[PDB]
Amino acid sequence: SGAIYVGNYRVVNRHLATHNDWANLVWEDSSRDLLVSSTTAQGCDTIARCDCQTGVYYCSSRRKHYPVSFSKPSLIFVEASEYYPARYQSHLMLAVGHSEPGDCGGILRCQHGVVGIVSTGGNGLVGFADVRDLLWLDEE
Ligand SMILES: CSc1ccccc1CC(=O)N1CCC[C@H](CF)C1
Ligand SMILES: [Zn+2]
Repeated sequence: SGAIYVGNYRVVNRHLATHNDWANLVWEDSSRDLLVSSTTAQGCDTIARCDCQTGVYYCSSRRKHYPVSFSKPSLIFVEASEYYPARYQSHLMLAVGHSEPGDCGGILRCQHGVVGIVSTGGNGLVGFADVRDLLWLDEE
């Protein structure tokens, strides 16, 4: 679990969104595994606006932050889970990093701010849903 709190927005994995998220919905995209809801309180996270490919992510199943090298956002085949069917998830970045279902939500960050959230993984893989192109998160 986990979210990004930027301005009056809460960014979460779409597959982990709550009823309150859906009842206060700003934007969602199943192909990206992302959902954004509105908040009453202002958040403290800042979004990175860059092309970094190195950063640090939080892994809840290890209680640790790990430095990683990650690929550029791409259209990457993701195996069927109880959450989605075979398909191609867009805007996804991969790194070598131990993950588990319950790690989705953990933040990936670089020197500029928050880059994305954990979304997928596998036998020493972890994939992150990028948020750096969502420029509107910085306003309103
Ligand atoms: C960190 S997720 C993970 C890690 C190790 C192994 C398996 C997973 C689960 C996983 O990959 N998915 C279930 C959640 C939704 C994802 C979007 F298509 C796909
Ligand atoms: Zn950066």
